[PDB]
Amino acid sequence: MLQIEFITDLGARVTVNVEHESRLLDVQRHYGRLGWTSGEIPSGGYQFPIENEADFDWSLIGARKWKSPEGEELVIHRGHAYRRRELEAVDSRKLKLPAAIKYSRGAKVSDPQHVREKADGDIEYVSLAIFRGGKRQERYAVP
Amino acid sequence: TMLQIEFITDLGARVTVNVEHESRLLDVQRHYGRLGWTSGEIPSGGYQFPIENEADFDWSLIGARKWKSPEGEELVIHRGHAYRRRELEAVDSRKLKLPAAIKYSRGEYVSLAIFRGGKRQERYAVPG
Amino acid sequence: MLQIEFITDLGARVTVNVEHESRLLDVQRHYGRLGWTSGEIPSGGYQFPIENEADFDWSLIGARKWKSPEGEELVIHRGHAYRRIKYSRGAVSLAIFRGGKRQERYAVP
Amino acid sequence: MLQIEFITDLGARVTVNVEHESRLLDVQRHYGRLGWTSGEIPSGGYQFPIENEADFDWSLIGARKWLVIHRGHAYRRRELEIKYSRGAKVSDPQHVREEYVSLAIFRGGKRQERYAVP
Amino acid sequence: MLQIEFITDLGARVTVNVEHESRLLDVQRHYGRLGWTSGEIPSGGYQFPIENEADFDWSLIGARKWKSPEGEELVIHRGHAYRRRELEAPAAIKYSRGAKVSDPQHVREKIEYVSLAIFRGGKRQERYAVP
DNA sequence: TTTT
DNA sequence: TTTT
Repeated sequence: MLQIEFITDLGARVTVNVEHESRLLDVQRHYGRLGWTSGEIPSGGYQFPIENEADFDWSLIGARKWKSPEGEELVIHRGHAYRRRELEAVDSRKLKLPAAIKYSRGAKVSDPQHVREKADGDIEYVSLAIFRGGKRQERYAVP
Repeated sequence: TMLQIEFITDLGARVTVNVEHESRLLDVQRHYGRLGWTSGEIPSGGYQFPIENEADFDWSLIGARKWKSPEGEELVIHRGHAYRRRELEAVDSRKLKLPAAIKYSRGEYVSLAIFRGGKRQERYAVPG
Repeated sequence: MLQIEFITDLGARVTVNVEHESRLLDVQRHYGRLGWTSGEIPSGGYQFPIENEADFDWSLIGARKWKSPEGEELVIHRGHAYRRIKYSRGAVSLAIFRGGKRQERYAVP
Repeated sequence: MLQIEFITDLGARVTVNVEHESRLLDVQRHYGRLGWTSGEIPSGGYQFPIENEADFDWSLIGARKWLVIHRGHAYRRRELEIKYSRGAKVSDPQHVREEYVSLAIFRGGKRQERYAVP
Repeated sequence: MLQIEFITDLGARVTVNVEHESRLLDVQRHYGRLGWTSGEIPSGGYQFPIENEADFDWSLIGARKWKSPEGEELVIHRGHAYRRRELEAPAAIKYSRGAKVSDPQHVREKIEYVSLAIFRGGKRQERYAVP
């Protein structure tokens, strides 16, 4: 018997009961499709396997995909638009990382300091999700 | 299969209420919202609603109350504060493409709600 | 049922069950008498009608009133003293009584 | 009929059931002895009556005597003609930094029986 | 009958039921092994006795060890990597990462570091080790 | 449905 | 099949 705390699309603080733990993600999906979110966006965005990027179920984190005119695939999340960006592989010693897909947006004046991120060569940003390495998990994909 | 909604009452108390099903969730928010109870915070920039929901928006949904003076002055009360209604024309400039809007704000400066674009959603309206 | 969250006089975070909504204020008065508070003081202070000041039930916000026989009215809340319609101190007001329409349930019963 | 939210010695956010309002301070002592705390230390430290400094049950606020340890910090007894405090570390916020940081200050009031060791 | 609030591996705010207080650590290890965390890292990082360092149960705090391809011992916690640092004089072992613009000033230690945990002094507690 |  |  689990409980999960949500923030509705109206910003209301709501708690749902979950009969069995195994149903947790399906419940996040169910309320996430309505724009409901649980928790804050993790430091540097949610981190997922690269192989989950192309068919990721954005409703899992209360987000949705929208394709703009002039052909551009955006992610909307709590009233913010996030853009799909490429991150190059990292190469040095001692850190080697494969390339990544980053969904992110400019930091606005109303963004608190703990959600901001800064890398050299560009201005600060706020990241929603980073798809890098790992191994595909079916639970992240649209059913 | 019950839900719970956490409110801040008119006395600022932190109070939690039970809800039978997600169906009657908006009913409960209307109910306590008519009492001036609120749940959660005002998002930076104000709540964002469709322009077509403005005329008959249910202010109790966010614990607000709309008042209209004999002279037709529209004010909204929310957590003891008065917010005024302003109509904003569309903007087309080098950085902006903003459709027309109605905004409720006060001015410490703060915006409570902005009605702009989007599609009308029936659930936001005063029922009946 | 309902629940109400308090900070006790010792800082403890305690949640009290309430069997029926009609008695919420009574529960607030009960723990309010002990110096327990629920939630935070709104920025600018609480806002109450000016017509409620005289016999406002300070226990509702976990406060108590103090009147000196010398003629001084004070309000104690979370160990701070708010001089006296606005009740404020020097760090900030606790509550302001101005305008509005008088509400019966606020008054000391 | 009552619940209390603790931060355990490991930092876990844990909620405990309590029989009646009268059993509250004891539940606080019980978990306090394990170093669990409930809520925050108020600005300037907690406030207690000077006559309670004698037999004060430190377990009430998750503290222990060795000095007095609370959330892994050591506070020392100081006489002022009894405040407990410690020098401010580099990991302490600008708030609470009074630089020093106080846990408890004993001044005035009437000796409450509930505050002392039973 | 205790309850513990977790932040899951997906960021969800979730509350779990625990039968007896005695079984609490076992519940923390269980979900901690999936990356679930409870509460925040205290400033300066968790404090443990140095005799618990060698076989500390990292799952207790939602963490896991990993030896990277550069052969450096990491602890992964909430997506972040913390490096092991042997310090000598009071000697201690720190698990630290580089500070970021999102890290408040009081969390930083001085290049600026932020520590997950610190093993120093104290007396070895068996509950902290891998069962 | 929506889409900074 | 892992992170700055």
